[PDB]
Amino acid sequence: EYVVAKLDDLINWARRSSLWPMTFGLACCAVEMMHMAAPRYDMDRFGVVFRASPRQSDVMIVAGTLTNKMAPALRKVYDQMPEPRYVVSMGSCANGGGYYHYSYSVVRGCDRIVPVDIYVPGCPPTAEALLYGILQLQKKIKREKRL
Amino acid sequence: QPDVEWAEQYGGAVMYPTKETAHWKPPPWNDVDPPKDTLVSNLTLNFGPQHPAA
Ligand SMILES: NC(=O)c1ccc[n+]([C@@H]2O[C@H](COP(=O)([O-])OP(=O)(O)OC[C@H]3O[C@@H](n4cnc5c(N)ncnc54)[C@H](OP(=O)(O)O)[C@@H]3O)[C@@H](O)[C@H]2O)c1
Ligand code: SF4
Repeated sequence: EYVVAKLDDLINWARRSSLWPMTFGLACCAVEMMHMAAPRYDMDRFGVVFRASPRQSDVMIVAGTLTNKMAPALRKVYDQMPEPRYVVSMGSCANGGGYYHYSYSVVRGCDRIVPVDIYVPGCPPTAEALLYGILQLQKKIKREKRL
Repeated sequence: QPDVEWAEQYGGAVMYPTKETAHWKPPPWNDVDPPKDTLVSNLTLNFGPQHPAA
């Protein structure tokens, strides 16, 4: 009744505590994604530990432009993730092409390939604005399993 | 006198010939031809696409 309701929040507290990102070296957004590891604006053991390998991680951050050559590649990586998974599409390329969009190769918005939970709009995604991409992620995890 | 026709019977094969099996070939004079053929042993890798840390 009360113990059951608090135990579900305790499991959700583990995702609120720590989430491991994926080092998607996809574009210029990946350089600012490296700035999350940079000391001045840090999530290093604040709630983020870089390790790579899609099998171990909990959150994958799509960091830039995706093309038709990359659409089969990213899709199965998301499938290689453990079932409690979150996708953060960071940048205008990740939201529907920086420019592009009306281009031949670029797939529009990532959502055509892989579903996204948290959007970051910033081209040069400022590390200040990037910090929401992990903090809002933890805030969005509220309730899991009622019955 | 003995000729080449009698010498061909004593050639490298099976001495007495016949038998159920005659798949064996005379040995090469200075060991076998290189079995350079078969098995490329080329290992293919998909190292790139996304996140190789490199
Ligand atoms: N075996 C078969 O494949 C077969 C054969 C012949 C006919 N059919 C028909 O085809 C349909 C197949 O559907 P399905 O069985 O694949 O659906 P399902 O997997 O049972 O999914 C139904 C979803 O609706 C929610 N839901 C249903 N009743 C609920 C309730 N009383 N309270 C709260 N949430 C509820 C569930 O959410 P939660 O999980 O969060 O509760 C669940 O995610 C059936 O309706 C059946 O009539 C199926
Ligand atoms: S959104 Fe801007 S910074 Fe990010 S990959 Fe596209 S062009 Fe580069």
